[PDB]
Amino acid sequence: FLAMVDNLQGDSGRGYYLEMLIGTPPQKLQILVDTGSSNFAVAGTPHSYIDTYFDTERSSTYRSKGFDVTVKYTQGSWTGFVGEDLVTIPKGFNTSFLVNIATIFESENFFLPGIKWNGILGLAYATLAKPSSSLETFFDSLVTQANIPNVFSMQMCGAGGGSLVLGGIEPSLYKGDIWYTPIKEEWYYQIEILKLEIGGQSLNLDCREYNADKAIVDSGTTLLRLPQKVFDAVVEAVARASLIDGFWTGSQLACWTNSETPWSYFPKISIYLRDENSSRSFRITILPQLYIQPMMGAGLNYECYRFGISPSTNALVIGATVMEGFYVIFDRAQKRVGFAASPCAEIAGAAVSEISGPFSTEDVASNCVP
Amino acid sequence: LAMVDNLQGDSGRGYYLEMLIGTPPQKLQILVDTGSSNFAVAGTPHSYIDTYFDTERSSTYRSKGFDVTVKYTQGSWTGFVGEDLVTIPKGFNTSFLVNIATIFESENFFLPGIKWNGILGLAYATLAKPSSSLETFFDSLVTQANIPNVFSMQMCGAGGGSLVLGGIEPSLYKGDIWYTPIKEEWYYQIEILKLEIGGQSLNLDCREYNADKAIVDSGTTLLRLPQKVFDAVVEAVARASDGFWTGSQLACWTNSETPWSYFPKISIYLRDENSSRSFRITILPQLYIQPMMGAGLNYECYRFGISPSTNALVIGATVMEGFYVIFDRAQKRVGFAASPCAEIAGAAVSEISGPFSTEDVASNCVP
Amino acid sequence: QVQLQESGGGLVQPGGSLRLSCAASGFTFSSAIMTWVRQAPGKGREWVSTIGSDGSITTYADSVKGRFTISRDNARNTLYLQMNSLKPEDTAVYYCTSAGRRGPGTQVTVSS
Amino acid sequence: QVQLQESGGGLVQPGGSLRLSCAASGFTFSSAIMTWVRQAPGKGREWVSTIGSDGSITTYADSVKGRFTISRDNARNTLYLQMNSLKPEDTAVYYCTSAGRRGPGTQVTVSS
Ligand SMILES: CCOc1ccc(C(=O)Nc2ccc(F)c([C@@]3(C)N=C(N)OCC3(F)F)c2)nc1
Ligand SMILES: CCOc1ccc(C(=O)Nc2ccc(F)c([C@@]3(C)N=C(N)OCC3(F)F)c2)nc1
Repeated sequence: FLAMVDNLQGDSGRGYYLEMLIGTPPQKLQILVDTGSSNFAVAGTPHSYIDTYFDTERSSTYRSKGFDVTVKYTQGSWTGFVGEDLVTIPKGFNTSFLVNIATIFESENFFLPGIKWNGILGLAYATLAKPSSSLETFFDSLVTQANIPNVFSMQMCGAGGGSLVLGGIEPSLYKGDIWYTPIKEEWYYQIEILKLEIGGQSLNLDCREYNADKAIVDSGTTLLRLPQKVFDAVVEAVARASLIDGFWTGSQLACWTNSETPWSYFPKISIYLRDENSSRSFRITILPQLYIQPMMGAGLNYECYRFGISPSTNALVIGATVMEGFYVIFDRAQKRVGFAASPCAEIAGAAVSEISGPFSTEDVASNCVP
Repeated sequence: LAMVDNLQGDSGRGYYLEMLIGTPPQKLQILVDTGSSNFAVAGTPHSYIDTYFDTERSSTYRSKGFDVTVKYTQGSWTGFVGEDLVTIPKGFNTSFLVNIATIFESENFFLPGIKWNGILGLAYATLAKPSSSLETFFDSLVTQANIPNVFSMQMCGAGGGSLVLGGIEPSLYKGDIWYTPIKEEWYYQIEILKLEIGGQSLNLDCREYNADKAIVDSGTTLLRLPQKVFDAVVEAVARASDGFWTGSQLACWTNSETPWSYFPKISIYLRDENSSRSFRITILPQLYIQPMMGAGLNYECYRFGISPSTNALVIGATVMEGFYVIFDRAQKRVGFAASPCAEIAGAAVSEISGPFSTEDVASNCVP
Repeated sequence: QVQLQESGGGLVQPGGSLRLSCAASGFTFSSAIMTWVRQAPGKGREWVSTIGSDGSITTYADSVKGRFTISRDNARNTLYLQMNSLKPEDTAVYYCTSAGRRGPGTQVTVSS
Repeated sequence: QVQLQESGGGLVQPGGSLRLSCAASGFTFSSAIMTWVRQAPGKGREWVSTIGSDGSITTYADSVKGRFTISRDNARNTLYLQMNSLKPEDTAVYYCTSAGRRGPGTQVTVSS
């Protein structure tokens, strides 16, 4: 449990991943933590941009279900044999649990170059598992077989590794209070966004623009992804508050010298969320360090920077641009997502996010979700 | 085959030479600059360097009793001027007495993430500060070691290097060396006749290239172009294929967006020693559309490796890393040759060919 | 869509013996992992035993090892738990579970 | 504007002695590293000796060591070369040098 502290490697750019031991004798793989899907899938054959894969023929305990699954996504896909084997987690657990696994033998645009993970642990709900919700997820297997609570928490520590805590909340990963918001639906970790504000001022938008058709906490998405219309109204407000075009679309990076200190000039971005006691809301904030994102890291007198927010067609995705700011509690048992100020989320001593509350839920619907 | 790979560094943070100064010897790392003429090293600690030359620990150091300040656009350095024995471990048995300036006060000189803590000006006497009578390092070395008055350098930074002091090393090039005359002994000033973009000439009088000088400078990262020339070059380049141009922004492209294959060659024509003839040096997109992150992802972000200047066409790193370049002060000339270590993946990133007739151009392109 | 009904529970004396069944309908039982968990009055949810889809891989809680045997008959959409050497501490509701779903339970009660 | 003029060259027998002088005008001689180089007919220049600005650091080509003494008299803007135990192979033109620039030279001849 406190053994789970610092169990993830990686960053907010290339993803955070967990070591996992699979089969008998154990094969050691690097599995991305992804709260936006629900399958457990690993490389099953050598690939160009991976070092190692799970060989099912060297596992004495592997058994095949005799069918295979394909998962499609916007750019790319992955097909895999569905089977079952024993897994252990070196950081957290003394024993082993019998889980479903998809061994990928064919994919398009799945394993990309300079990526250190060779598989993916979907930690969302049964409903988004392929090929059907009746394929037990890893987290429902572990919860059941290890007698832990139906809660996990995650802390990302690469703004400017991480801890993934399976079966509770570890106090030394946060400071202050945990504020919780309701899970609105159990497929993605869907929550209700009430209000966005840039630099102390609100965007002229209905609260339902934000949750179109869903605001989700996704560890398997790099950026804060906003529906096109929200995206456009955020950009217009950020530009107005300071310095800046292709920079907004992710097709160019703006370079500034050290002393032109870029961060001083952009505004805070605050996301208002409904408290469990509905008359109230709280506010999670990120500052410029998380969303104006240094890309070179060479420690020269300049840096070039990506805008870590991007348009989505129909999804508001609270990915790593925001999650890096907080400790995040996926409390499935109580149907709620917690957020707390994260100690590791400060660049040169300064905190790069904030959390605050409570505020009143007047001036916004009883309910902001379709 | 002695001074072959004696340089460290890269086409962005500079190529530097290892040097031992004083008695007992102190080891410094000194940037090779063919566009200035002082030998200057950090003399005190400074927050962005690991070491410096402490003149009080050298029993052979003598002070001249005066200092110097040198200004450039964005900064300056001030140093005490003295004299001490130096050796270049990769290249030389004995030590030679040279002038050294010890920097105790500078601005914007040592910068974060630099690996060198001194500068070796290999240009001519005329540019030495505080006057041309401050014997330059290469004039000392030439005189005291009995070598020919020639050096040559190969940068392998594209995608270390060699500085050969007193000649030319066959293994550092392939094909023929072409020589263009040195027009004036100050900078290494040479006579550009024609710029071609993706095989089309710019509409420019050849004097535009040599206002007010065209020079070869291992101390400048970018190919730097007078504004008028740089306006033609951007327009021509962007035709053949805005923050990017100014170096304000980087352009990111995925690797199947294959961005190098959609930009033109840039050719620079220089006069042969035979004045009725010229040869051309050419760079490809690889050299002037530069990958900035080297993070090994499925996309790269790039800066344009050309920049405007006010008073000079500076043939900096980004052309030099294409070729082996011979600075043959003896016969007043600069040699260029294709450089084998200029290949990405095994792909050539540069070209040399000739001769072509100079009928088409004036007989002197320098105003 | 996981529907399940356990039975076979009842009241037995220590050293007693029961066979619990779990019948499934509506999902692909013969391709699902299946597990038994028990739950005493105000004690914790306690995992009992898990069986892979074809029956060859069974794992067990220390507390029931050597006493209980998990097994399934894929052709009849049914899971089993052979419960021997029953002692009062085994008293509880036994639930079969798969993919986050469970049956209503069967009451097993061991007393002298 | 480095301006230099050598003298004291002449014809001597093997075993003999000469003192060369080099007079400087129009540059900062009392601040200059100063060098002597020599050239016999159609052979390359041969470095002889270098002296630092105050006279305390002097260096010598192996070929002249213990036989020639370099020195300077700053207040007179003059470089010297004391040359003892001359031999036929010291026959050459001698030139004083600094910062790229040399004087016309002085002819030394050592013959039977
Ligand atoms: C810290 C965030 O940084 C990251 C960097 C890369 C990645 C990454 O590769 N994610 C990733 C790769 C393939 C993939 F298929 C997925 C899926 C299943 N998960 C989510 N949520 O959205 C896209 C997706 F449905 F396809 C994610 N993730 C996070
Ligand atoms: C190979 C290119 O990479 C490089 C990176 C940095 C540098 C570099 O710093 N050059 C550099 C730094 C300070 C400086 F003072 C100088 C001087 C004297 N020399 C030249 N020619 O131009 C500017 C200058 F007159 F000021 C050069 N050079 C090359």
